[PDB]
Amino acid sequence: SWHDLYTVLTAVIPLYVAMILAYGSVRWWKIFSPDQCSGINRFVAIFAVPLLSFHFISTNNPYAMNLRFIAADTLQKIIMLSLLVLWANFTRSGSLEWSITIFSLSTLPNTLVMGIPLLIAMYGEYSGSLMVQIVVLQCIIWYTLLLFLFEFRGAKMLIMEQFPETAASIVSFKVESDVVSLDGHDFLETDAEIGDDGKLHVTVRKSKNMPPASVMTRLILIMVWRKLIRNPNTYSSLIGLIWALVAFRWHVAMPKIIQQSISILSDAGLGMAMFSLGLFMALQPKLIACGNSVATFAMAVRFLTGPAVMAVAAIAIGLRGDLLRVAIVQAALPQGIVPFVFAKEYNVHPAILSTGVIFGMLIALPITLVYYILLGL
Amino acid sequence: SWHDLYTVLTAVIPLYVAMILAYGSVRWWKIFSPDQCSGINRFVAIFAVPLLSFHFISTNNPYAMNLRFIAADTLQKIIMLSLLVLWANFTRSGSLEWSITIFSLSTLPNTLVMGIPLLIAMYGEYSGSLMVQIVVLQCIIWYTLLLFLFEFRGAKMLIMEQFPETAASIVSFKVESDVVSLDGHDFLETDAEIGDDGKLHVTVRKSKNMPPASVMTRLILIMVWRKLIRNPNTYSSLIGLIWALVAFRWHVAMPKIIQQSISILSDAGLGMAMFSLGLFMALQPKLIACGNSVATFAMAVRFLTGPAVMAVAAIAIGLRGDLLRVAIVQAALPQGIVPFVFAKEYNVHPAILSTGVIFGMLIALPITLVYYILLGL
Ligand SMILES: O=C(O)Cc1c[nH]c2ccccc12
Ligand SMILES: O=C(O)Cc1c[nH]c2ccccc12
Repeated sequence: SWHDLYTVLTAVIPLYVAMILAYGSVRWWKIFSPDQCSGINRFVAIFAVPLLSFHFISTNNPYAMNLRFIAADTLQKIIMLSLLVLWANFTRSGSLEWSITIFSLSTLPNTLVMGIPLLIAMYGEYSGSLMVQIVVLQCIIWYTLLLFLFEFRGAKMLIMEQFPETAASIVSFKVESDVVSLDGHDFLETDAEIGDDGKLHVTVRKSKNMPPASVMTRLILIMVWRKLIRNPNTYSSLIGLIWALVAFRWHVAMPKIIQQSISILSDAGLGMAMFSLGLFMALQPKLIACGNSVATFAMAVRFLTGPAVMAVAAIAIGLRGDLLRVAIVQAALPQGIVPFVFAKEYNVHPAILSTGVIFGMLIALPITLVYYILLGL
Repeated sequence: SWHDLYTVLTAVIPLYVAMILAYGSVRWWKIFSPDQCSGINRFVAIFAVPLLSFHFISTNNPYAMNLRFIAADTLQKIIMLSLLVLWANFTRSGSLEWSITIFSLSTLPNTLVMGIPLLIAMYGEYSGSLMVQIVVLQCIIWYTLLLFLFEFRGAKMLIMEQFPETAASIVSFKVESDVVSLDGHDFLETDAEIGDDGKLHVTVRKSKNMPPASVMTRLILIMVWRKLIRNPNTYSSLIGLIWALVAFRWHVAMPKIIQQSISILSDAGLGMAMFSLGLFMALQPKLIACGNSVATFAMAVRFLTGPAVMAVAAIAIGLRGDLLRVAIVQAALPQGIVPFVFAKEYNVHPAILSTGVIFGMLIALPITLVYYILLGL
């Protein structure tokens, strides 16, 4: 069915035209400076992607969500998390940063930018709705889980660097509001005060024992809240969900003035997202930025373990027909950007995630097609 | 008819939402650095505006152009040019830079970004087609005339600075291809060689008498060609005109793959144009950048002499009914950006054009409405 191939090409190749246009602008024609490219990327991440996410989340009703598809996706991610946990806590080389990066590679594809257009072209509008469900679920649950993991990593590094000898005695953390996140870019000073009852209180501000679960839970919860209240995508997804709920429970259409005020900048979503992705491709001196062997490992994870674990989860749940094919092909999408972002700010295998994103993007068509043809047999 | 007012507000206010969003991003929230803002602006000028112009020019057939409307616009501009010529050549204070800036203020509104949406909202789709006709005519003829004038200014300044005593003897100019334009940013060295027949030849490369009309014509023509072959809007308008001619003579629709490859970046046209305009508003330390008195003069010219000269030209030509109203209201639009751009690279009253553009943009609604209501009586 070469007509279906041409339809998929028509739907997907505009994104690559934009991406290659940006890549040539930075490499061939040198139209943009690195800081100008960074400015375009910042505009994208702050306005174009959050507004595109708001658009997609608001235009689908949460009450018609396919619960079985959601269960299949969450089961894939739960299987990945369980395997990673038992690998990290029962292995000599088991590690937390590797757990996070493997979770991102094997479970978090690019569902917003390329996923929705591609899957709509490949299967239909219902597939677009399913992809948007995956997008909302991912931005609300799994990116927040990534935030929890990254903040735990930062807190653990700070604890091991500040008070390793007697970290167990700490009972409460008080972080001044100036400390936005525990990324590690800024140095965080710590002071310890002994209480009347012999207890220890730690205060952290801007310049081998585990404390109780409650103390770390409090610290991570407050820090995660402080980073969520400053994440454009968090507000986008929340406000979109609330608006969708109210507008599909009471059938209330948004006023045309507000709808167009949002669309004027959301219409620049796909194009600017792909343009900034091309700018990033060009800026990076490498294309396989994490080494050939480990890059091959990351590609293999993304395009086999993602689809394979999604398949086992889907047949376990009971998905069949075009729904199972949509699930698997979605799992075979190129690795998402937001996990790469978090990896970059937290400097946790950022090269692996960059290679994932860009390389998979420009080899996502052959693999995704092969998947579609193979599943069609 | 407050419903018509609300429709105009719905059509126009999204642009101001984007513009104020950029203004706040640079001033209130300080999301963008000045160089990042410059990068966004450069992306706009190179991709979003040329692609938007290509879209608009290609989607209307040149064979259905309203010749009387075109004649009215060209008559307005011819009247302005004749008055400016007789003022500059028959007055003590008559000047060339003032001629160019007054022509830009009184004749070159923002017809692409705000003009088409506004006039479509106010009158209808045919008004959008008329505005696109004005856009194509302006980018092909009047911006090229601006280029001719600016290149003549630069050439005259170089002549007066290099060889004032015996400029009359020069017979031929030879500019090395490295010299892209005579803007004045780079210093241009000149060498004079006496020929066998007693003639003088000048060569200009990168570091009170008038020569014959032929020599200056040759120099200006070659320099204008060299700047046109590097203007994104020139290629946009040309290729759009050729495609429109071929696609409306043979009814040949563009392939969907190419159409979407172009649309993915042209869809970011209005939003990114207004976003960059807001970025420019914020970056400029002033809002009335050219002084209160001269800024008032520029606003008066823009919103009275433009509309008034357009009106006299339109009744002279024979426009009547909604066509005359569309002509006048279009003449009352805020001052265009491309003339401001040329003024900036040629450093010819750039503050006047900045004030024109931005100030008129955020006072274009009251004036344009007043015009619409007054013409409706
Ligand atoms: O991160 C991605 O690339 C895909 C994605 C899924 N949900 C999102 C929400 C906001 C921005 C991007 C995404
Ligand atoms: O310059 C303006 O702001 C309006 C306009 C008319 N014709 C144009 C062609 C390309 C870019 C802008 C314009």
